[PDB]
Amino acid sequence: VTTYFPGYQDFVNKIRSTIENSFVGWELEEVLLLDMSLDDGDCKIQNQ
Amino acid sequence: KSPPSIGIAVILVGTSDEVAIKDAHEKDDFHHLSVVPRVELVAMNETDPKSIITRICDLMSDRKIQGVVFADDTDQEAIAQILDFISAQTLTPILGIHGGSSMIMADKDESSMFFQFGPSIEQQASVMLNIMEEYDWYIFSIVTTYFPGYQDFVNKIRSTIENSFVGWELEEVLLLDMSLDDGDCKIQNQLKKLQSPIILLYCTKEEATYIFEVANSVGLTGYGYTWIVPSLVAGDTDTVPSEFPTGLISVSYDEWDYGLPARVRDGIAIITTAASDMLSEHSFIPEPKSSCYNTHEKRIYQSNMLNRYLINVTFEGRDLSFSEDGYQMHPKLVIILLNKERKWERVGKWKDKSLQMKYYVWPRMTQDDHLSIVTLEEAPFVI
Amino acid sequence: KIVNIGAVLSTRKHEQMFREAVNQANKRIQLQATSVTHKPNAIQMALSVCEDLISSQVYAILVSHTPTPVSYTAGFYRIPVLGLTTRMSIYSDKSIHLSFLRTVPPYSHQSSVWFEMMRVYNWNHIILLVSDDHEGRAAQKRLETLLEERESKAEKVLQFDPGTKNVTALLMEARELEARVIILSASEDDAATVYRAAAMLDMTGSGYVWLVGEREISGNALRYAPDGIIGLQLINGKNESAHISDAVGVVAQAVHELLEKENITDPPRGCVGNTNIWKTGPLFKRVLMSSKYADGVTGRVEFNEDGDRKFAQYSIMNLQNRKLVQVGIYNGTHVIPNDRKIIWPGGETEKPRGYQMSTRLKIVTIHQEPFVYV
Amino acid sequence: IDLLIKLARTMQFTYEVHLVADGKFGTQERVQNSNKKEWNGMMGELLSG
Ligand SMILES: *[C@@H]1O[C@H](CO)[C@@H](O[C@@H]2O[C@H](CO)[C@@H](O[C@@H]3O[C@H](CO[C@H]4O[C@H](CO)[C@@H](O)[C@H](O[C@H]5O[C@H](CO)[C@@H](O)[C@H](O)[C@@H]5O)[C@@H]4O)[C@@H](O)[C@H](O[C@H]4O[C@H](CO)[C@@H](O)[C@H](O)[C@@H]4O)[C@@H]3O)[C@H](O)[C@H]2NC(C)=O)[C@H](O)[C@H]1NC(C)=O
Ligand SMILES: *[C@@H]1O[C@H](CO)[C@@H](O[C@@H]2O[C@H](CO)[C@@H](O[C@@H]3O[C@H](CO[C@H]4O[C@H](CO)[C@@H](O)[C@H](O)[C@@H]4O)[C@@H](O)[C@H](O)[C@@H]3O)[C@H](O)[C@H]2NC(C)=O)[C@H](O)[C@H]1NC(C)=O
Ligand SMILES: C[C@@H]([C@H](O)c1ccc(O)cc1)N1CCC(Cc2ccccc2)CC1
Ligand SMILES: *[C@@H]1O[C@H](CO)[C@@H](O)[C@H](O)[C@H]1NC(C)=O
Ligand SMILES: *[C@@H]1O[C@H](CO)[C@@H](O)[C@H](O)[C@H]1NC(C)=O
Ligand SMILES: *[C@@H]1O[C@H](CO)[C@@H](O)[C@H](O)[C@H]1NC(C)=O
Ligand SMILES: *[C@@H]1O[C@H](CO)[C@@H](O)[C@H](O)[C@H]1NC(C)=O
Ligand SMILES: [W+6]
Ligand SMILES: [W+6]
Ligand SMILES: [W+6]
Ligand SMILES: [W+6]
Repeated sequence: VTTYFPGYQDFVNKIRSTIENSFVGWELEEVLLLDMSLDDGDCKIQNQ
Repeated sequence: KSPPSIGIAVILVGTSDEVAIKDAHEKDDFHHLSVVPRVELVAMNETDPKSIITRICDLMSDRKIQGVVFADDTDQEAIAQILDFISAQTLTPILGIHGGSSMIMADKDESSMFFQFGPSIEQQASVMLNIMEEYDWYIFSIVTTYFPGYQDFVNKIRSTIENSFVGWELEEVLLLDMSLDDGDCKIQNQLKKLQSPIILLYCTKEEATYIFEVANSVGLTGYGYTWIVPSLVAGDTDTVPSEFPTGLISVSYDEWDYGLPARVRDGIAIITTAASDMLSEHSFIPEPKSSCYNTHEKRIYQSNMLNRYLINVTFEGRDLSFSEDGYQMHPKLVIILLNKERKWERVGKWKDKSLQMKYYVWPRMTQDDHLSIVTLEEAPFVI
Repeated sequence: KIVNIGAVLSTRKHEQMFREAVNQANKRIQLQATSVTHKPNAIQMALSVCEDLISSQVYAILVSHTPTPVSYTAGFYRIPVLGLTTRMSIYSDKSIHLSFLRTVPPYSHQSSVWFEMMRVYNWNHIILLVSDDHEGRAAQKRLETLLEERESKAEKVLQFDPGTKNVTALLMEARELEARVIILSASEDDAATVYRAAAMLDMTGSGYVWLVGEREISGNALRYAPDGIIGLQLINGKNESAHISDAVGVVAQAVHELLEKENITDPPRGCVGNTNIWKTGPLFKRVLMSSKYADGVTGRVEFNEDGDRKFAQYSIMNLQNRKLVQVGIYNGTHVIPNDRKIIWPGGETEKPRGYQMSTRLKIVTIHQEPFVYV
Repeated sequence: IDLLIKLARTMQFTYEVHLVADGKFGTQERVQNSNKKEWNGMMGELLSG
């Protein structure tokens, strides 16, 4: 789970490429992106 | 002295042709009954509990109202429930023939004598499943509220599915709570848990507007999603909410072929035939209560026997009989579809356990996600 | 800013109690008390609800001991009803009673104690006897729920037609089973009929345990109730005044929390010509359902998902020498046995074992080719 | 049968052997009305007492 805070792409990609090049049974089930620039009255964040 | 006259109060609410109604209820004089109906039409503006109770009780205090034929132009099931309550407390035969009073009410009172001119929830559900068979819509989900009858609905669907060799796929069953508010976005999530292309929605029209609104907010009202609803959802075909999705299939009453004066006449015929069948099997008729204030004292003197004669009325070659739960045994149903013009159009008919649809292939919008594919019979590739 | 609370109570005295509770709520927007007493019948009761209460725009209606017409009428508008003394399970059905809460638990929740009592005594095999009405079925469903929240099982469930005076068949149906622990749910007069038949059927002596609720040890049902029976009584369950006090505190708290919000509309006034629900009704209801009052006269008042009071406390009562004796209490989740010893229905004072295995076991088989030749 | 004799030998109990009222073993099926799950067969007799 990340927000739009700078770095989040570096983070997710670092994970994805550490995983990809490994002989280990890693399993990334979900990657969420949360928009903290909007209000959360539509409960989007909650549903994520 | 003389053939006894029973008091049948015909209550009409809203715009209604009293002339045509009285001309179709007094013309055909019936002499095949052991009793003659004394029809007395009464009008009423409001449909609140106090107004209905007061009007009916006063109608029973003034004249000897043996039966009460009720009709309205609204879409309030609460009317039918109130009528069931009155019919339970006063043990007075009440017939909801049109409007919200005709909207089905499940689990009526034990001593209720309130019958409705409408199909049962189980029967409507069965018709829905039959429609899903006619167009091979095997994969579907069900969304019901806490409205009385959701249990009977879902259980009917399940019972029909289990004992069938048809590959039914009941993905999700949602139980939306309308008793509380929806600020926690619970309903939104429940509806978001829907995956099926066909959704069976069971609730009130007022609730249906909200549910359709939320579903539209999620994205379940557009093309690729077909909603099917009972009668109490659509209701008045001349009143369509903006929240209702275009392509909404619904099972309703054949209001075109079954007019309001015909409904009044049939109800009067039911009460009269019941009274006659009782006066020829026990030689007496329950005395009409002239007060709603003393229905607790003369409770041991009042009976619930007319039901066994009200549940079984054959008139003019038509079987206008009811059921123990308080619904019509053999109702003439009509399958209507909401078009792009936001109007209800008859696209099917249900009669005598037979389903006759208008179109062979269901008219879906030829989008860029729908293709027509041809194949040739060749074993084992195409068997 | 004036928020009316309504109430249908037993007497003018309890009316004055309601009034004083409301006055106190004001002391502790300002509330005004409006109340009436019960009408002689359901129609007059509904009409009274409209003309006397809803006519004053009540946000809620307290109801004491047939609340049904009040629940229906108020629910028409989605005006919440707070039952002060009704325990019937039918008011827990959201389908029928849309906006009904109560400061007492329904009879059927006694099953939880029964369940805890089975834990309190390691009864793994039990016979259930229920009346074939709504309350009986509610109790059955609820106990089967408690039994199948932890693998526990019902050896049999018996149902009887209410008003049946000879229940010998059913009890003979219960004699044939192994389990000697017997649980009963029935009205007063039916409790009486079962107790009578049971005794005549000699099921009240050594070996048998009888576990029951409140209705089955009340009034006339006590006159013929066997000795050593274990039963329950809802603590404070009959003090209308206390429940009025607490209901008024909870409703005042809920009113103020509700008015802590925005876009609050007033409830409907007169009935005549009004057919739309109170728009703020479901939210006010949500507020009551989730209200919390820690310092209540009757203990800790909270509501569960059905709007039934939760965390109720029960006295566990034992009939000793035809006298009702308190042998314990049920708190929230745990049974507490007091210094007074339980005298069981049967021989000695030792806790019986409801698992008397029969010497004759009817073995069943089917004609199979290599195993069972017939 | 011999196995039942062995069980009766190990654990002392009197037995009243009988056959199934039908011809099946024990499978769950729907009721005639109200859709109620009811087992039919040997288990249908075992659950009914
Ligand atoms: C309270 O509850 C107790 C139960 O503990 C009651 O005792 C029970 O009473 C019933 C009724 O008398 C006893 O009867 C069993 O009844 C059936 C069916 O029929 C009876 O009812 C018929 C109408 O439905 C009626 O036509 C029958 O009469 C004809 O046939 C008999 C012969 O069967 C004949 O003698 C008559 O002259 C009639 O021609 C009959 O009255 C019956 O078939 C049962 O029988 C078999 O099994 C018994 C042994 O169980 C055996 O003795 C019989 O010969 C037969 O093989 C049986 O009689 C029932 O037995 C009673 N149960 C007990 C435990 O005593 C009690 O009456 C209730 N009292 C009150 C005040 O409520
Ligand atoms: C109503 O009276 C009840 C008395 O029967 C009260 O229940 C008791 O509450 C006390 C206080 O918490 C408990 O004592 C503590 O128990 C905890 C939990 O350990 C036990 O339970 C866990 C599972 O939750 C289990 O794994 C353990 O093996 C224990 O059995 C301990 O951690 C503490 O050290 C301490 O012992 C009692 O155990 C408990 N009694 C029973 C029978 O449950 C209840 O709190 C009262 N209610 C109110 C509102 O006061
Ligand atoms: C409980 C609701 C209803 O069942 C319901 C509505 C919406 C739901 O989502 C779920 C349920 N009713 C109860 C009875 C009320 C009528 C009434 C009033 C006074 C006397 C007799 C009868 C009208 C509304
Ligand atoms: C209400 O009823 C009265 C007579 O009963 C009628 O005059 C009046 O027009 C009605 N109200 C409306 C809005 O039509
Ligand atoms: C209904 O009426 C018909 C008319 O003859 C009769 O034959 C039938 O028995 C009636 N049904 C019941 C259940 O009484
Ligand atoms: C309520 O009644 C009970 C008696 O069972 C007792 O607590 C007292 O009499 C009353 N309590 C209050 C606070 O009035
Ligand atoms: C409350 O807000 C809603 C909009 O979501 C709307 O009904 C209106 O703005 C407010 N209601 C009233 C009665 O002002
Ligand atoms: W002040
Ligand atoms: W002040
Ligand atoms: W002040
Ligand atoms: W001031």
